[PDB]
Amino acid sequence: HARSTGSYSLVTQQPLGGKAQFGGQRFGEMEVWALEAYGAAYTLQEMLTVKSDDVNGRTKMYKNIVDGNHQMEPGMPESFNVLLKEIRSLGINIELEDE
Amino acid sequence: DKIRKVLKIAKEPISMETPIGDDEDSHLGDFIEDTTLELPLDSATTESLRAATHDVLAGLTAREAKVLRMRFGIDMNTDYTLEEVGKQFDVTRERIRQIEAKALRKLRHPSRSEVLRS
Amino acid sequence: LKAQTKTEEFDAIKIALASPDMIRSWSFGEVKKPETINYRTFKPERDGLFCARIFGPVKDYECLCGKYKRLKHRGVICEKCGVEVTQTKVRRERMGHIELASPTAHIWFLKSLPSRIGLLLDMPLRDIERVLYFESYVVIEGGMTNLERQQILTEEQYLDALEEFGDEFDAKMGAEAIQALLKSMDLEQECEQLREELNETNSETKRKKLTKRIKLLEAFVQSGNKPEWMILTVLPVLPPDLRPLVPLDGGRFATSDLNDLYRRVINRNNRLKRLLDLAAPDIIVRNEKRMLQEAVDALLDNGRRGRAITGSNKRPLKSLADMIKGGKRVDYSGRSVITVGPYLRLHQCGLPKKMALELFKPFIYGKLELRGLATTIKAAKKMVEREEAVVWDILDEVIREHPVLLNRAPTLHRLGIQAFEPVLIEGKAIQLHPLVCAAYNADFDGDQMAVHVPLTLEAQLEARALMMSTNNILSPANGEPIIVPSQDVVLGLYYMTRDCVNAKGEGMVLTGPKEAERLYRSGLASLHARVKVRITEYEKDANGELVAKTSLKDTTVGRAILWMIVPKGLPYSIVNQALGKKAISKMLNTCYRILGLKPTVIFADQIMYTGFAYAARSGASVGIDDMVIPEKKHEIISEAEAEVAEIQEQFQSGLVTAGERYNKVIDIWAAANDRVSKAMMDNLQTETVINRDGQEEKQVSFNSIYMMADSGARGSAAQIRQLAGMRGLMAKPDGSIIETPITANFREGLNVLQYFISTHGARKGLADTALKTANSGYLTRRLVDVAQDLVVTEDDCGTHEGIMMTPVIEGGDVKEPLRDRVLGRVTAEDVLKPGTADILVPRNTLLHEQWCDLLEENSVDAVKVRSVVSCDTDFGVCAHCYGRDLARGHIINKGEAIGVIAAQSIGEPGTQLTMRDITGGLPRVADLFEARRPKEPAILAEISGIVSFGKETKGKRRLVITPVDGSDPYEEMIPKWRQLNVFEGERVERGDVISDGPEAPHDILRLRGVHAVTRYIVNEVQDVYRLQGVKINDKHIEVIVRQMLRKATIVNAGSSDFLEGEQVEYSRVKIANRELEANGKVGATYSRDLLGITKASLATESFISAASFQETTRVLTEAAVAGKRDELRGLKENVIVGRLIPAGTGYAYHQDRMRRRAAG
Amino acid sequence: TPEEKLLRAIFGEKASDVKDSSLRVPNGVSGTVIDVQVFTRDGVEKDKRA
Amino acid sequence: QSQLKLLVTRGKEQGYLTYAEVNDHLPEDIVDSDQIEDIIQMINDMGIQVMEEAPDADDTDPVRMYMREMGTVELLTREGEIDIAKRIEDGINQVQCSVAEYPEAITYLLEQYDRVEAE
Amino acid sequence: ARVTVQDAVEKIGNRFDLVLVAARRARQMQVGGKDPLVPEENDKTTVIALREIEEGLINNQILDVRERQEQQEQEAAELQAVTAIAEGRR
Amino acid sequence: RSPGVFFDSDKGKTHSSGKVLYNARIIPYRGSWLDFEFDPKDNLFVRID
Ligand SMILES: Nc1nc2c(ncn2[C@@H]2O[C@H](COP(=O)(O)OP(=O)(O)OP(=O)(O)O)[C@@H](OP(=O)(O)OP(=O)(O)O)[C@H]2O)c(=O)[nH]1
Ligand SMILES: [Zn+2]
Ligand SMILES: [Zn+2]
Repeated sequence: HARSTGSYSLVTQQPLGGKAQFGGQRFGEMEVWALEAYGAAYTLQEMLTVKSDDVNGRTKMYKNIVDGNHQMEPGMPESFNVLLKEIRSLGINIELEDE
Repeated sequence: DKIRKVLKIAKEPISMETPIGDDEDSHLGDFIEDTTLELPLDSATTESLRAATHDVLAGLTAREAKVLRMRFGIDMNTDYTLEEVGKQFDVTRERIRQIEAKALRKLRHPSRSEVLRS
Repeated sequence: LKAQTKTEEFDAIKIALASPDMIRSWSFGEVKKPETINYRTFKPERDGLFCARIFGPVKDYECLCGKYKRLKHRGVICEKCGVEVTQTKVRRERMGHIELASPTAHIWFLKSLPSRIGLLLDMPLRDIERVLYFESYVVIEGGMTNLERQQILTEEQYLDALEEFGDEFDAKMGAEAIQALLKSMDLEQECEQLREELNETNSETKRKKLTKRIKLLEAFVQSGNKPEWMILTVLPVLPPDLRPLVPLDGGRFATSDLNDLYRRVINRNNRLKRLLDLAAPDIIVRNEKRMLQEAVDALLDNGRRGRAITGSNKRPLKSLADMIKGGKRVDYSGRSVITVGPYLRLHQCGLPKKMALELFKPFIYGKLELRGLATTIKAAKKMVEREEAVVWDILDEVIREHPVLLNRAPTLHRLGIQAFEPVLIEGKAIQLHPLVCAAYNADFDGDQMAVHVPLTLEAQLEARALMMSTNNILSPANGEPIIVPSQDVVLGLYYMTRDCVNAKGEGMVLTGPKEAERLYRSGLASLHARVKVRITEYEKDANGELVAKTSLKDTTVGRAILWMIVPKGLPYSIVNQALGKKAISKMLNTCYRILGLKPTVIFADQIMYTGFAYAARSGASVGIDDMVIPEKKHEIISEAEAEVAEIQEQFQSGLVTAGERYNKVIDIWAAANDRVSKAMMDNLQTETVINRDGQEEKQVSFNSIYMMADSGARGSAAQIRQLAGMRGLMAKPDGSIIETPITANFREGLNVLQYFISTHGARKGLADTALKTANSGYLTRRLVDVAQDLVVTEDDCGTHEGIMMTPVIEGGDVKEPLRDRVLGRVTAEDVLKPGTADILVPRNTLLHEQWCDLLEENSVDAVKVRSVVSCDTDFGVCAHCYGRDLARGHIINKGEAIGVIAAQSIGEPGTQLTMRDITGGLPRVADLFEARRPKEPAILAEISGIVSFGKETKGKRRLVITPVDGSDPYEEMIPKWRQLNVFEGERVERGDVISDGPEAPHDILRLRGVHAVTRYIVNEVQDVYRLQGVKINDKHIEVIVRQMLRKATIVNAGSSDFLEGEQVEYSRVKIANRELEANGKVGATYSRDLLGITKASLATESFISAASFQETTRVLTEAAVAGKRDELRGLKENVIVGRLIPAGTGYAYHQDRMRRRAAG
Repeated sequence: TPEEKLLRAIFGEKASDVKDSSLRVPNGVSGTVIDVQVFTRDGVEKDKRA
Repeated sequence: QSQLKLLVTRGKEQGYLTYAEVNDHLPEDIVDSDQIEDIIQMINDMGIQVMEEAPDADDTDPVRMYMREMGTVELLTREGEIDIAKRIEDGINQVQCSVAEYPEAITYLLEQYDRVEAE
Repeated sequence: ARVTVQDAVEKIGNRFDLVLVAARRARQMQVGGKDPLVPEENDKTTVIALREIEEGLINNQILDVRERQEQQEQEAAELQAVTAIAEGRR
Repeated sequence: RSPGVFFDSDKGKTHSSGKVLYNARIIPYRGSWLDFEFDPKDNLFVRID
């Protein structure tokens, strides 16, 4: 199996297919251990955001690829923004203040 | 057929949190793909299309670029008709359509928009 | 003059309670109808759970009705229906709220271990706090006569007390009653009076609850949260997209359970609102309130009390909490079955053509449109979708120096993911280098690996400068090489030695490379003779460089030709003069330490190529006649059975103890097994006769199997002993051993009986394997969770103290030395010398300078070395104090990630640990790290004094020892059970043994010393790896034990509140800032405390990191109570947020941002 | 989108009010059709090939 | 006494956390999904001190608690029902009479009537 | 540096900063002002920066200083426009 | 597990100290479980289903 870019689930904007392509591979805890061990901060940075479930990030970075710019321009993944809305959905309030 | 449509309203129905394959662990709501989103490839092609068309209307004249641009309404939101453009360019209707047809005549050699079609 | 009001960069996130007005701030409308979607039009209702005006539009830019369609009105709402036409993702982020009638208690702050609403109010949970709000027993809200302030009354008591007084002590019941109860509560005045009362003439009979609540009350009042928010009056609503009802295939909608919950709570709340306007029967309305409580409690967090249901499913409904209490799929990835690739290098991998085509799709597109060919992006798509030859050439350009990292399923350590250079291979399988096939612990049984494509620029360099296979020469666990040649290659190089006498031999001398021409041209053999040749050696000394050294040594054909592979340096010949076994790795090791990286890599490729090639040339096979059975087998068996026959006959006529003759006869068969094993080995080893010149001589058998055994290549003594010898004593399901061992062997026939006996061993073998394989990772998780936060920082601090390193010697009564545990270690300070000078102060023991610790004779077997255990660092690890042990030869780079690498290295060999005064195995490791007290703990003398009996069994009691000397006595408690070791009158030292049994780590750390307890743990955890034969450096053990001693306990008087056990982090940083601040008397003295891995990991600053592993429902709630904030240096909590990790390639980013967050 | 409206206008609209969802053999595999089959609804115009 | 001494003395520390043990040594009605969480929360985690926070905290159902207050019968007969109904009509009558005293209610009825006839 | 990359770390300690600065230089080359120092020989921008660092040229202080000169060149050489804008709002 | 009744072991440490504590159990084909077990104090208890 191999996947450049395909569909995503409605609930969590994570890669999945089986209708035209193949749902991308799963990372997990075992792998993030290794990346932390190496120190590949940007590798894990992309692997956790744009490369996975960053709505605008994946597209912005894809455009950066076809233009031969690479870089990244990341953002907060929906798999954490959703968690904010879920916790905020309770009587408990969480905010992300600046400095 | 009325009865057919009736049975299409029965049941709650099913919830997403229903186990299916019993993996580790399966969930019906996890197989549902999103469709409101567009493919990144599709987005890139649309972007390149804007640049392509924005680069094609450069090889035209002002009284032809603006004509094709305004008639089919591009980069100006509200699209106008033959009358609203025929009044702003003196000669009304047919005249502005002639150029509108001539502009289309020019685009019979370039391959950019051709391949962008598909 | 900043103060920006946009979504910019955040330095921290805060967690706390939410006010009703705070909920209103998120409210983009109020859900008022249980309605979701229309039954016919399938259109969002007015004010339902899926409103368009409240939340977001269905379609992207067109409204509900259709008065407005395109981007013309993206900022203006619709006229007929107030629908803000923006995006459809808005429907995913819009909140909304429901405003309940009568107050409702939050299920979390109500019943979650401690009653947060109770403990803050000081009132029983499921006892009193239940009956007073479930409409049963009215409660008081402050009384100035007869009644107290928080007593519980019945309706009879209520009316009676109302008749006696009344109209001056009004106190309602139910939800709003508890609301007024918390609201009337004054945290400030209570904080004062509680501090006053709970300090007046009271010993240790009260101090517990006193200090507890006062710290809790102080925390809550300082938090900023008002106790009013404890029970909510306005319940917010989760966005529709996070709980949608999407139509599936051919009708049959699919909705979330939250919709059912919200629909129920909306219904019951509405009826409650309607009842408070119509006729108001007390029983009916109060019940509806209890029902409203049910709905709300079910929606917030089901748990927990019977479990709400409905929805046809017999299974419960996933509440809000259940969706956040308890794997990251990624684009640009793939996987396939792996295959050996001999012709490949050490930094290359076989990547399938079609596979690599789909992977670098976007890159191929851009490169195509860059050169030409494709007129546009879609042209490239249509050009690669129709694989048009030329595209492949473009592929050869994009994958040129674009590294791709491979990964195996069981990721134990860092070498689970290694990067390679992509090489196109006409096939659908992924080829891999057979050298790094050991680091993955991968076989070609059909195992499949995954591939990832480093998209980011710095991500590519990360994979090349860190995750590249060429940079991982040595194992992170042990300094020894990891890419060391295995079975096939080592067998080949073993065949390229093996000096055989005569047979086309003779001492025909030449000059190195010339000998190659001799080998291909036949005439001479290959394993002769020995024969002499001219070897041009190369050495360096002092001023480095190179010094030639031509000589005439007596090697062989194989050694001569193989010598060409050896790099410029090295002692030469003598590395080849040996053979192929374990020195095969030694040669690679020395090549690395004396030359460098690249030379070691190319040397590895050459020795692999050579090994494989000559291995094929050899043609070593495995026939049935290769495993020769001993002739004395039947003899030995008959003799053994004769002895056991005599023993059985003796047992028949009494004499010998029949109760344990079982054991001694086992010794008979066991001894017999050793006889057969020794006989087979002595036979299969030497043998042969040859015929040198005048014939008659002996070497060693060229018997294939033996060649495999005497050269690694998967072939051990036990296995061979079972092949030709015999399978010895077999295990029985009872746990006992059968007194009739497998006399036969695999070379011979096997009776049904003994095979039905061996099936037990195979069954329990696979079963135990399945257990310890998962149990190993089970331990790894705890190790990582507790250690994955410390990173080597602040370069190299001061301090000299450190554990005195000494060779682990069991040689006291068994003779077993190990003195390589000191290397790459930074010296404490000039560790003496039988005379003067020598060793410097902070000089790290080099690989060549550790061999200098042999020129100082066997006298010097003790050196003080800086370790991570000590180190006067604060929130990190001194570079010097750690070491250097990596795939790198130098010291650990500042800002690495010691924690995860340490944990991984520890839990890596966990797969090969046999679970069981010696427990032994993985369970022993777990118990040692958890710091658990033994089943029969020994006792020590806390203070050196005079041993004397303290009233013979006068309690209670049980003996009592009182070591008293100098000043003040001590009365320990001996429970009669178990004897002693010191008579009365005798004197003892500070920490002497007075039980001669198992020692407890807590007592060691508490009394003996930190160096002693750490030495104990490391030297006890190694002893379980010694038997298992798994090499692992002590550094990592010292690393986990470092933060294993994270917290302590202060006992005196200072700015810290005494009884509170706090970590030495804040302690040391605050004690240093008090001796020269105002006065050293405003601070106390601390005392280290030993706590297990689990207990240590339980405590952590970040509430998000805590919300990860441990119970989320608890940590999130308690962190909500006190206005806590993650800010924000942890690795784990910084991963789920999706940002740069505060380590490795990052760190510098976090360092800059950390200093940046000092202005305000 | 305006650009797409112009583009089709340059090469011919034919903007049918229909989409596409034809069953296509997945990319990678390839073989020979050995048997077709059609299960029609009870009350639907049967197909020619059916 | 019983619950405290049994829980503490037995669990030291039950090794594998033998849950299926003391839950039967507890009184009242069993097989509940309520007391389940209050035991898995005390055994581990905050060890030692938590075992002192349990007893101090130890020092139910909608329908069953609804039947409780409903238990107060106060049932009626034909005489009772008619009696209550009579009080109802008496109250209603007194109210309507009190409204009859109000002249502005009549004149307003007159005004709204002329509004009705005026359509 | 197709295989260490280890010969570059001893030129600037801690491989991590090596990755940062190398990624920095590679960022300059891939997009914007290219102009490599070491001959390309058909190699990606990924390795080109590493070869330069190995060669001895292009470090951290070097790039920062050249950035200072780059800023002083873009700003000071084109101040005639900014100064004319400074008189915009007095 | 075959229906009927059998006496289980439960031998070994079940409450420290270590002392047998045998127990009987009746397993129906279609009904409710009927167990009989001892305790450290040598009392007899019954478990219905
Ligand atoms: N240390 C180092 N090596 C370099 C460098 N540039 C190229 N190489 C070597 O180039 C070798 C590969 O040569 P080729 O296979 O012909 O590829 P090239 O066409 O040469 O690319 P090129 O122009 O050199 O960059 C590798 O062989 P190997 O021997 O390593 O692979 P192994 O030991 O497994 O054989 C690299 O070591 C460099 O800047 N530093
Ligand atoms: Zn509208
Ligand atoms: Zn240090």
